[PDB]
Amino acid sequence: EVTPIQQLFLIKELKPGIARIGVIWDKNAANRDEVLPQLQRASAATGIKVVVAEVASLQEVAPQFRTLLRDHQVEALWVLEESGLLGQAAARSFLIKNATQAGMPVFAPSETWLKEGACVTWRKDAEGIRLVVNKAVAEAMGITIPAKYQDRTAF
Repeated sequence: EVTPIQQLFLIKELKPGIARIGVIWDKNAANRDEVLPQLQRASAATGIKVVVAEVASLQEVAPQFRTLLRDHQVEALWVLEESGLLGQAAARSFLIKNATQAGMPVFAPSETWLKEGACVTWRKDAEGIRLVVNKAVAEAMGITIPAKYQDRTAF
């Protein structure tokens, strides 16, 4: 239940100084009109440049991901939902493997991504936002969890 702007603010905290982030967006996902304007707005708000590469089928995943790196020099991969294409194991594992090889952490929509090598996900409860972290990947990627969340954070 964590909004895009809240997510990108957490990313800013986990990765201070981050300038550019890449998003792989499933063109056929619901709430595309809700979400993509929100991305433009989260970007404005955090000062992190958000570059969206949209994908419509599995065969576009590899070349769209490569464009984020080739043309935009993003420092992380941000995935916002997984209702269609991005729920496919092939897409998920391609993205995590290649983000990792390129040295970039993956901020993911569910814990399933963390078990495969993504770095951080999130959920909301009544007390607020909880970070979920893949400790091993975070450590290797130089991601330090700030003390204020350390209590909240599930590993």
